Amino acid sequence: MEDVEIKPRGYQLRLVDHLTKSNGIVYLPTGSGKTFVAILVLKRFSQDFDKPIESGGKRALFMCNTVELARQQAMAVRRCTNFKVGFYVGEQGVDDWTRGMWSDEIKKNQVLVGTAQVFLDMVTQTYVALSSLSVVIIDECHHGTGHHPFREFMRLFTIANQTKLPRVVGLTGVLIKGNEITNVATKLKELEITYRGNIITVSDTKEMENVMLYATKPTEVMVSFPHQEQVLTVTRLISAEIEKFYVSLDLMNIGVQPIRRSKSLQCLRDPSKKSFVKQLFNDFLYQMKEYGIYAASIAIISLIVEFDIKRRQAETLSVKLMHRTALTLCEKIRHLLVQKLQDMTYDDDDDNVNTEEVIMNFSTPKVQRFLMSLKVSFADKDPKDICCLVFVERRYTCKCIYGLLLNYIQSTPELRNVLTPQFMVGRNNISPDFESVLERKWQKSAIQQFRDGNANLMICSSVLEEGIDVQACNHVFILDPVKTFNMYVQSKGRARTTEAKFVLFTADKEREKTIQQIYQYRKAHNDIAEYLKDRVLEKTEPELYEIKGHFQDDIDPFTNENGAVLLPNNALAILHRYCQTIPTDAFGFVIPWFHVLQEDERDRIFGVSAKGKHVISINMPVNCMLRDTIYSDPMDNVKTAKISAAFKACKVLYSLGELNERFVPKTLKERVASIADVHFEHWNKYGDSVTATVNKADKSKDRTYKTECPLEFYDALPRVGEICYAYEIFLEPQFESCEYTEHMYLNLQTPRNYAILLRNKLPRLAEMPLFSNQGKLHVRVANAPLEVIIQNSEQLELLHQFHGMVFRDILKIWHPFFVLDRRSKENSYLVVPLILGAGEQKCFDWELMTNFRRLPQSHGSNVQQREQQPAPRPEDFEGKIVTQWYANYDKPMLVTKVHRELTPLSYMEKNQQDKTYYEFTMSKYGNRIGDVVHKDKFMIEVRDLTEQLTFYVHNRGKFNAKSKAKMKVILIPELCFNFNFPGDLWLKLIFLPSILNRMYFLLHAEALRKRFNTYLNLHLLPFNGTDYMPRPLEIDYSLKRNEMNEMDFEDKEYWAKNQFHMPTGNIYGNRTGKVKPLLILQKTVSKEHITPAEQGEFLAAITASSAADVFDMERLEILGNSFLKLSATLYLASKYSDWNEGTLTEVKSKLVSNRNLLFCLIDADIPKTLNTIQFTPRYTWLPPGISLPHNVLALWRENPEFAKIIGPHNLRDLALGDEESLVKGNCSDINYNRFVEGCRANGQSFYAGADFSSEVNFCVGLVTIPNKVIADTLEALLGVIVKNYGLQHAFKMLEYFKICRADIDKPLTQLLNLELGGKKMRANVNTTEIDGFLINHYYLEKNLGYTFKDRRYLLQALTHPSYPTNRITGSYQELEFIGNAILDFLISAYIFENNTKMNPGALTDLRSALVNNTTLACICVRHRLHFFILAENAKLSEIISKFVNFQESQGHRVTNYVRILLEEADVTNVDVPKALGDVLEALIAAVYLDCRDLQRTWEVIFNLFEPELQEFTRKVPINHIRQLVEHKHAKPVFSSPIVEGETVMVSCQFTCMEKTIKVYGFGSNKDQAKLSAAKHALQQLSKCDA
Amino acid sequence: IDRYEQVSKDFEFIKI
Repeated sequence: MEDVEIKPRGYQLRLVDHLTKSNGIVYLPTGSGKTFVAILVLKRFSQDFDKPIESGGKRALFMCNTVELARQQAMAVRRCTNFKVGFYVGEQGVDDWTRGMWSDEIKKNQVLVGTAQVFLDMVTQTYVALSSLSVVIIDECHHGTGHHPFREFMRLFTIANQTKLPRVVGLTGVLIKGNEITNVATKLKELEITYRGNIITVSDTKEMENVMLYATKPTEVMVSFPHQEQVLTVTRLISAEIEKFYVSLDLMNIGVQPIRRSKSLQCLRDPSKKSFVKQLFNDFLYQMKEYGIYAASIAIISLIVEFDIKRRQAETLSVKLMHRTALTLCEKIRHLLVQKLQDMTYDDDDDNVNTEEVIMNFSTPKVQRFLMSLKVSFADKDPKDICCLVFVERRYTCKCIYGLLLNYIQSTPELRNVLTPQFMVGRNNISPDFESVLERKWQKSAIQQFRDGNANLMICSSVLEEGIDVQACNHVFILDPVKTFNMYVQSKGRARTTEAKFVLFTADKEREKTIQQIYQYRKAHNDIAEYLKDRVLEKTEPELYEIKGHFQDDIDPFTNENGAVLLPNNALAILHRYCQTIPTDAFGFVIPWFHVLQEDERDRIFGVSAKGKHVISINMPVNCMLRDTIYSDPMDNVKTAKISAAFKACKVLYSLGELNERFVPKTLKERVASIADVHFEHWNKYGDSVTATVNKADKSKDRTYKTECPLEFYDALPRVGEICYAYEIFLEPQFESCEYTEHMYLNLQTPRNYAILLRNKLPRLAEMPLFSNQGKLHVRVANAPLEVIIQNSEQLELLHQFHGMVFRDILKIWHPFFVLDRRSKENSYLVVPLILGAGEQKCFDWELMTNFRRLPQSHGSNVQQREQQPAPRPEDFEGKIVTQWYANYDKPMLVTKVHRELTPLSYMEKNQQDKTYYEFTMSKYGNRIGDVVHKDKFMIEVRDLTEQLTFYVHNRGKFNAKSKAKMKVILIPELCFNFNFPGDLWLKLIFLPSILNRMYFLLHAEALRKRFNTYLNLHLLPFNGTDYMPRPLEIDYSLKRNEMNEMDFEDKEYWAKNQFHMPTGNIYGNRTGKVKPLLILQKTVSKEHITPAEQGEFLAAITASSAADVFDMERLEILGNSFLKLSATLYLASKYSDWNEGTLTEVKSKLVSNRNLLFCLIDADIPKTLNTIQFTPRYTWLPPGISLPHNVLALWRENPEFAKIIGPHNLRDLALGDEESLVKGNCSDINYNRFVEGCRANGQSFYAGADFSSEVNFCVGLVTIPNKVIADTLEALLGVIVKNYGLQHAFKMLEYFKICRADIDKPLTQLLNLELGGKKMRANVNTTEIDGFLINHYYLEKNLGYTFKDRRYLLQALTHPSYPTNRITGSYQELEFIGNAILDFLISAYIFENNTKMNPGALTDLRSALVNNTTLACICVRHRLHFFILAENAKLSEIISKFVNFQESQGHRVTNYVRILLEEADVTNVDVPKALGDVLEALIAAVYLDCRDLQRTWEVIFNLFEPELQEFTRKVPINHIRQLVEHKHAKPVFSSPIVEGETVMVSCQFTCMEKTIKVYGFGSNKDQAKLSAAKHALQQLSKCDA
Repeated sequence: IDRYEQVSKDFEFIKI
């Protein structure tokens, strides 16, 4: 229960906190971290930069001994801080200026960087007020002693006003210069006096090596190798050759050249082009005595290359000849060196031993002892626990020793099993290897491979002696002379391993002159240790009060009504645990500050009562709902003050409900338990709860609902003797009247039609788009109902029997169990043909329906019948339906023409003109028909009829060869049987099922539109109401099935423009003004643009994508989802503002969950009228007048345990005759029995336990709809209302869906669009300090393109939770929460309204790409808004800096590449921070809140997102199919998603190294595994790249 | 001379 928090606050933060308290000097041997502490100490004193000097403005000063140091400091300050920076070094035209422009530039620049001379010139004679300075930090302060200019600058502090002096701190990596150290105490006291502060140095025992630098020591010996003055006959020969070259190098007799003189004018000297060879020869002479001959050879090779470059630069022929002679001499020297190298090493026979012996002879005696000692050290030692490292002094010596050690290690195979060589260099880079030429990457691979344990030896020229954290070598190699204190001490620190060994490489002649040296070095090290031991370091600071001393006597615990005891000892632990509960960026938790109060402030706030006592204040981080500080009551000691402060803070936290009765911080599950009865109440009646104990597998994703017909269709059977309404149906052919479509085209325009007879009036319906085989059809229902009266019951019976006959015979939608639905129930409407009656008023066509109660059987005819039966008249066949009985009995065949001019004796029309009709018929037939009787009569041209019944497909299957093949259909009239049915009426009836199916849902859409408009109080509008003209349905064609000072000088002007200067030199359109307002936003404020709600939109919102309809419901789903998300976010932010971001986000996710939407739509009674099943009419459709037997349905509806075993085979077991199916209705008792005992046999058969419901649901009125479709339906309805009436009206409709609870006290669910951001009245403090925090906010607002009326919102949006100084505003997470929804909706509405050609479903991917956190970070960095984030966290600092460098390397391009693969590395270490992306959302929310103008907020957002909105719409990046199809170029191997149902949801398997290496990943979300696979593929590509 | 002086196992690592 006692979680440990072992002082996690960083030493850098502690040092900076100490520096702001008082003056001091900080000393850190570690090379890194001094820049960060300098940046923080600059930022702490950074306010009051904007104010002018005359009104009390202050500036900051940087001091560096060398100009390169100043340049690096300036670069770091630019990259890390949002302050204008100057750079004034040496004689850059600064001393020739005037006082007025000094003042002007002090106006221009805030922080000014320079060296000592410029600053002494500035202060002494062009005096700028030292009192007008904020902070003066200096670097390598140990340089300043005696007459050093740092001493003078510090002495000037004694003349000016000592009560207004600025703060001075001196950074240093070494306390002493390291040359020679005597009288350590005197020098350190002098350094203490020079800068008015103490030396502070961390003593952490965890990762800093400070304490181990003095608490440990290895054994100390020297090799004591003998050595004399170096002499070599080859060196003598080289000297003689150089002398021979020089005695002739005085007679070049070259042409006249300009005279070159030395800077000091001591004597005349040769020009550089002539003395370069002399300088290189002198360097090589120096090198041979120090390096050897292999390094001499490589150096002379470099000299040869430089000579070649210079000769290419040279032009004179005599100079070319002299240079060629010099090149010949250098080549001869190189040849001699390489000859010696290749000859001495193998001058014996026994290669295996001589290869090592020569190296023991090649090496100098020091290196000889080195090699033999290493040999005897690794004679048999295991390579598991051995590691050492070589220190040298020269960069080239690293490579030389590397070559020597390579030759040595390859010579001895025994050490190859234990020893591995490397070599490392810094400046003046030479080719080290075949990879990573750059020094930085070479050293990075160096450190990673060494720390990974792959290698155990390298050579560095004091490169790693700077204080690198490499593995502690058990032994240290120092070949070069060690006459320097600092590098000696750091080298000894490299030997921190306990009981380790260290050797010294000193000659015998050198020993007597270095033993005393090592003596003062060691005693000075000890003296420095004992001098720093008594300083007030971090450990001695009150930060080490975690020991919790026993002082419980004078402090009391707390108990509540629950009786739980709150022990004050556990206060720190429970506060830390609570700080763990609040959301964080995973960059470590935030620990409350414990700043100690000064005695003067203590008396100011308390007075005499606190005299002699200590009090502490806790700065609860802005993330927690506590924002004000807490002051501890006074008592004696600091530890008890901290305990009392923590106890009081815990009491306050409990008082406000962040802790339960058990005094433990609450969790999300505990918090949502307080919201279940307020928001998620409706879940109770369905057996579910918001607790969600189990998920995933236990969820059932299918449910069955009882479909219901529209109220117009219910009880719509016409009566007898009562008025009845007939709505004529018109079919408009939109295709051109081609000859191929002539029969289709002409027959659709005939006056004869059929009408839907209803007992209830029908509303106006939209125009119906249909697609026949020939082309598109337009269908509309007559607006005016043709009222009629039924005379007698027999007329009604004839109507109903004709209705049954049409379906049974013409359409053949029949099953053995169908019976006429005589009773008045759902879908009781009828279809009645219409004919032209008296006048222009059409009347019922009783003649046809009297003679066509049932189609006559397709009777054949023997040859006897024709010769005895009279031939039919030619006019009887015009526009009728015939049947070629002798070839296809059941095929109905349509007559389109009569040919009185053709006889059976006539020949073929085409392609077989040698054949006549008679002989053709008698050759392909003749059996079962005899011959033809009338060989002289007429003929018929007939055209086929399609068997399709679903006409919701745009695509066609017409073929040209088929087009000629079709019109050649010619038949003998007496050999075919005609029904005497009008062809036009038949061809119109063939479209009846699709029309009825679409109208069945058009009625539902109309009723739902009426209800929605009635609720929204817009029904009285002229657009709506009885005057509404529905627009024709729209086809969704989008659906698939339808030095370098020049650079710094040219950067100086940009420094005047600051880092904030957005380049804008080239538009992002080159990779290869006024903004248009949103229509929804436009109609949100003004009612002039309120478009009427079309019923076509609602019908589109009803029909799911499962059906094959021409329009889909998914497109509205995106807008509805985004609007619902925004509304939930704003509603929760307004209702609960004290909550932290985590619980708000969780509750928002819970409100928009699919389960919540489904449960809040089920009680809305909406899903029972959805179109979500493909319309196959021949198998899964119930015609209106057609139904199951009444007894069968009565038994069905009463025995569910029996209703779950009825099967389709048992349904065809029913044998219904015409009598049962027509008159009686109910099934016969015998058949009812046979069925009931036949169906029960399924249990005794293999059919037992099958899924009968999925095949017989249509017979009952049930349907299975997946859980996703219901939520999609609610979202689509939301989206269509938003699109039509705008946000201002669509906000209050969520009250209808009871998603958002209506507040009885105030109708605020309408005004929620203008709610504030939380606590604002308590922050009306003076704006001067707000401006102080917001340094250079003008440039931030300019880049963001919006000037803030109130700067408070900007400060809140820029406040990272790891920032203690801010105390008036909350963190940025609260604003980011709102900004997320604001941006999401403002981008979703834009893409939905503006992009229509884009495929629905791809819009979702586009929206995800736009809202992606990596994209947000890219936008934020591109506009350089990151400089203004107020944070104090190191690891976040370098991660942000690295991400900024990576972004700028690409020019802020958003063209795919690598960071989209690094998307996995969001919150292999992280490479993109969430705070950087989220600050943009916070800024967007601040922009909206300041102005309350959605249109202006859209202006800002569009101006931000214009380039990526252009690019992404052009080609949208995708994730899932992207990772599916990009790998298959050479890696088609994949795996199924393994669902886990735990903290991690999914796992995936894949292969690396193209195919031969199998690597698998895991994922806490669906795409997490794919992104992990993407990063593994990226790493493989890096291996391919490497 | 590139030969220097040959030394063998008769070596000492003497204390400072």
